Amino acid sequence: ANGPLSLLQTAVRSHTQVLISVRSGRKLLARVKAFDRHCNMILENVKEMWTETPVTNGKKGRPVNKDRFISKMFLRGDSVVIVLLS
Amino acid sequence: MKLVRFLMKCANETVTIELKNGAIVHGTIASVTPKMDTALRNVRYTPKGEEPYSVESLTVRGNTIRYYILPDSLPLDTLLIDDAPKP
Amino acid sequence: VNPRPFLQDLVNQDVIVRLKWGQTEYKGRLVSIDSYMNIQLANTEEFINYKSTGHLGQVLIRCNNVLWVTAAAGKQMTPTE
Amino acid sequence: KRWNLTLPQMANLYRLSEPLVSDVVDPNYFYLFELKSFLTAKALNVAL
Amino acid sequence: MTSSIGIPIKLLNEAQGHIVTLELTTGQTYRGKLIEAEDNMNVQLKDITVTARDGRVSHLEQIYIRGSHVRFFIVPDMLRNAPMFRSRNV
Amino acid sequence: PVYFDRGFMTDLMNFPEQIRNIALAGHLHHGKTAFMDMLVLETHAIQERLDKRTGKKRDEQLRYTDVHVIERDRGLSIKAAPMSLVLSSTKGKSHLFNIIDTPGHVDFVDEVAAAFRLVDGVCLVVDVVEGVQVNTEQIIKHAVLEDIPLTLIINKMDRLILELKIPPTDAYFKLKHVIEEVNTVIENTIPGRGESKRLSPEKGNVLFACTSMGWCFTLQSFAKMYSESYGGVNVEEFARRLWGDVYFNPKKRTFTRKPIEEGAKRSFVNFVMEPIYKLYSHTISEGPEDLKRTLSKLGIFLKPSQYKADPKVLMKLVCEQFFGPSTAFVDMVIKHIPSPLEAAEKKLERYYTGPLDTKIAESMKNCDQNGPLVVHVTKLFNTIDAKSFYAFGRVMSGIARPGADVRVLGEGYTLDDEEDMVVSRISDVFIAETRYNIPTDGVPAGNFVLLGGVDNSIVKTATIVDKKFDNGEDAYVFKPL
Amino acid sequence: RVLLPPINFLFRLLQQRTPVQIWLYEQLAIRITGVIRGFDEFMNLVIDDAVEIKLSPKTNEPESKRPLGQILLKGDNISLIQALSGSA
Amino acid sequence: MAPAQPELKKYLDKRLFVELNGSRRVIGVLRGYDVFLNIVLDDAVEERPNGEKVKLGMVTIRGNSVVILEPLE
Amino acid sequence: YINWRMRVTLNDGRQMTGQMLAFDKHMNLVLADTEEFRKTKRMQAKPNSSTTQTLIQEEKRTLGLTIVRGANIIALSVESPPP
Amino acid sequence: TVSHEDELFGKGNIEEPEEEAFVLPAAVEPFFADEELETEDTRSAIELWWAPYPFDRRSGRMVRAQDVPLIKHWYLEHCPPKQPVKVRVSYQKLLKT
Ligand SMILES: Nc1nc2c(ncn2[C@@H]2O[C@H](COP(=O)(O)OP(=O)(O)OP(=O)(O)O)[C@@H](O)[C@H]2O)c(=O)[nH]1
Ligand SMILES: [Mg+2]
Repeated sequence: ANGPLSLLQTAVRSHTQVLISVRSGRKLLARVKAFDRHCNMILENVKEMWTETPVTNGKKGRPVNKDRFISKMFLRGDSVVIVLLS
Repeated sequence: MKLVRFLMKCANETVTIELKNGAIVHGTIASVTPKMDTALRNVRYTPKGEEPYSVESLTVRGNTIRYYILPDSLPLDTLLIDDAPKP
Repeated sequence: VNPRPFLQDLVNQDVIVRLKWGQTEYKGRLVSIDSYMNIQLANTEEFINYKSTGHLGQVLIRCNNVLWVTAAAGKQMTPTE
Repeated sequence: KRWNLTLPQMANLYRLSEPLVSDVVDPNYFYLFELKSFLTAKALNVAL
Repeated sequence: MTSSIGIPIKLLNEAQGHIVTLELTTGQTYRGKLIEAEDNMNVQLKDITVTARDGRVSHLEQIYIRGSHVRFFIVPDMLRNAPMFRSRNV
Repeated sequence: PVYFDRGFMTDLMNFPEQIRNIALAGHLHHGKTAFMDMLVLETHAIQERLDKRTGKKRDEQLRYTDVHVIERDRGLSIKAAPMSLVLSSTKGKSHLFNIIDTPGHVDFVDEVAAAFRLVDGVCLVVDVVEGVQVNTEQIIKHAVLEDIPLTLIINKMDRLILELKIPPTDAYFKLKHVIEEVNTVIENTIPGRGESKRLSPEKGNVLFACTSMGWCFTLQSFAKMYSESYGGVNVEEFARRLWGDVYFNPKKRTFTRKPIEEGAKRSFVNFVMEPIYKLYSHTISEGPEDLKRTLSKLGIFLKPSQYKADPKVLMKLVCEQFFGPSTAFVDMVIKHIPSPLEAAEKKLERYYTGPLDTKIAESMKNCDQNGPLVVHVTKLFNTIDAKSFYAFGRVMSGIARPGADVRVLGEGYTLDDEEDMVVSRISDVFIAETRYNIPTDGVPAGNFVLLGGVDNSIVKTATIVDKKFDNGEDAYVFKPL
Repeated sequence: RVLLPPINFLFRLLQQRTPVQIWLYEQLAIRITGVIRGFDEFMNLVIDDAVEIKLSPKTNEPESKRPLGQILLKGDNISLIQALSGSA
Repeated sequence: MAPAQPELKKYLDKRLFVELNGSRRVIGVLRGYDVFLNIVLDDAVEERPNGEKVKLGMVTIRGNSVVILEPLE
Repeated sequence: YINWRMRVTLNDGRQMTGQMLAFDKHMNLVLADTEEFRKTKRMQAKPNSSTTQTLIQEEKRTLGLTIVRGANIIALSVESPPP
Repeated sequence: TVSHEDELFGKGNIEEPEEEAFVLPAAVEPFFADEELETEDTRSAIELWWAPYPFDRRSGRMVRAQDVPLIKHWYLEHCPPKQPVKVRVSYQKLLKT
């Protein structure tokens, strides 16, 4: 309501896209469907991208950004580095 | 509102579990604890790059999970009703 | 100065968020704070390794991923020699 | 077939029974005046 | 709702005075006589022969180890037959 | 049926760190057999068959270790009575207690003396009403002169509430009078050395018990239950501030020597005796609804059919809900009475006739399980048909095993005179519980043993050693009683 | 013998205005030097005149100085607090 | 239930060895503790893997940084 | 599910199998007759083949009665019914 | 040689030393502090505690009317002093029965 989590409520009240950086080094782009005080959120229309360096024949290749589309998302709170309300 | 009750309401669903260390679990949910640990059946487990193995049941303890992928046919809006009593 | 009044005195003013990994800092205006002192902060712009990485906007920062937060009243964040 | 009574009821019944209730509290009152000693004296053909 | 001490912590309280072997998450292994134990798994030991994965064999006396930094104890077999493992019929 | 595992108890004998060998001694009818009854009813599932009992027989004391027909008919103990029980401490660690219940009549004090040879410590049971009596003085004097560690059990506390009907301050003065009487006799036995062997509740070697209602506590356990009920309380400091001329000031919350606050009570009266007095008064004085609410205010909950029980049965249920098990007695014996190692060193110093620098004396000093067998037999118990005797003694070295070739050595055995010696054969090992015998294939060092087939050469006491010591060594006898 | 609570030590540092040295939580080369301004029951440290010290990875000498000023440091990152006894 | 005080009563006025995460060592006489075992010491000396001594004075150590205690005597 | 014979995955990838006896609210397991199972990815290079064989070799250890903390548990798996 | 009171305070202090100054937590109260030591039914409760059977009970089974001997304890107890010979002989014959 009046705390920081209200922006997630503002994410609920507007259904806007949100960019989430996670402690695994990956990034999420999703619309916030539900949240709580414990920052456990449920998301819809989810597109998750990350960066990996493929090692081909023992040589470290260039970093490639790839992605995956997930319809329904249950992201757990403590792994989130940071949340950006776009 | 606590999301553990929403974990209670989404039982008997074939989900995919991504853990805090990196292993992947998949299968249909048997039950979930009020401390958000969950026991699951018809389990396939993939570790970091070695061969996956399938077991009939697996009780994964929830402080080491990263996230879930639920079935896309799950009616989230029907589960969003608050059945807990008002204090 | 007690910590909760200290961060209550830094509401809606120029603040630096020194995060906990990756050598990341944020510059902006501390909008709101709870009893767990999570951060809702607006007009965020982000530096990594003391070089600019860019503006983001309205940002929720969880306090467990943060080294510390300070006031930015006339403070330069270039690496001093 | 079964009874249970409260403290005021048992107190009242005990107070009403004082013509016909024993006032002996110590079992040591019955030293050598009990069934075992009577049977022992019967065995020895003596009388307490 | 009084905080009932768990059966594992009860078994750890049974294990004091015996010889236990502790494996920590910080890499150390101790074999020693468990002198003192707490409800939050802080343990004071005596004999403590030391064994790590890098081969740190050493011997010394008296140690305090906190319960957050440990992985698991190994306790004698006879403690399996403790009275806590028999179901009290209620 | 018992509430522990007998295999677990046999595992517990292979550990002479946590074993305690104690004798319960005191004046006639002061409550030693009732203390044993409390421990038995804690450890044995026999309350079910005691509740199937009607008439005057259901009002009888259990008296588990009184098994002689003389003991049953006379209503007093005439023989020593051993048991081995698994008892839990406050922290939850189970220990093996080997406890001998001695008689309290003066004529049978020799049995006490036999028990005093085999035990590491003596729990002296003193009735709070009669206080120290002539047999209490005799037992105190003998246990002090033989340098046996001593603890105090003040029994029959309910009398102070139910028989004397004195206020709790005067109950404190009666308790302090009995404690100082015990300490006076201890000091009169050894003049000048009574400070080292002093019994006082703040030292933790004094236990307050009511054995008819089956409860006991120390000041440490009562401060412990205060800490359990509230939290943040330091048990040892609160316990040592619960005795003496120490008064609690409730607005200042401070313990002083004089009542600097108006209406301040003594700390032992304020925190201990008045809760017990109020517990007794409200249990026996209130109806089922008032008692149910009163006990619910302290978290004490009985079964709904038990609130209309008879006042003695109801009082026993309320007491076992309030005080709990006998963990305070276990704590007192663990803290103030030595293991068989220390008491074995003292025993070999005091009652052994051979040299102490030899290998068998080192096996007896260290309570070595793998050494050669040495047992000091001081008691003989007749069988059910009374044709033969079992030899009751203490395995001090080796393991007593069935079918073992042994030499029984009489009191007159020496090196130059091997006349008083008989080669005999151990047939079956027993753990004695004084109403049943647990058949065992082994009892290690520092424990109590009941052997069969080695009784014939024993007159009063004996020393049972192996047929041959593997180091080629001569054997000696223990001193007579 | 009298016990010293750590919160009593922090209060003594606050009333004495003694500068302190704070190690970061398994950042072995990174410390904070500053005079204490405030603390709470979670020992979150409001610090004044604080400078960040980065130690050398080879011999652990101070390499860089980063003056930062007044900082509320989170309580979960303190490893050790050294009372810097000034030469008076 | 609130956490009880840890059993550090034997270690009062004793020179102790403290092994901390990051393999740090702190050698110093004990001064006091709390119900969480944040530990305050006097005459503190820091020890690194190279084997040198650092003087600290009297210090405090966070409980979660505390891994191992060890009595020298 | 008390006394059911179970296998436990440890934080460092190790396995802890055997007869479980107890558990509490913190998911700490009392586990009897325990066998610790360790996996190491060895590069077994044969003298005749240039390709180093990648094999996850298995090594055993016995412990007996064990007590594992819930802060280092990952997952709980069924091994076998009690014998 | 040293007292328990002259170990807690110190000789004639009549106070805990303020450097140690042990204080209980404010929540700590005696177990039945609000409740009274007695009740108006407590004298009767203790009096009934020592009453002969069945008056020391509060529950039981009902017996036949002819199974209640009202005056049996008269001749199970010692006879009163200064009886006639006939009364004493009757007491002894009821004892014999
Ligand atoms: N009021 C009261 N009476 C008790 C208590 N404990 C035991 N008694 C009574 O005191 C008598 C003691 O008998 P025992 O149990 O044989 O006492 P003892 O200590 O073994 O004495 P000995 O027979 O000489 O061995 C019994 O008749 C009990 O009814 C008690 O806690 N309170
Ligand atoms: Mg007896």
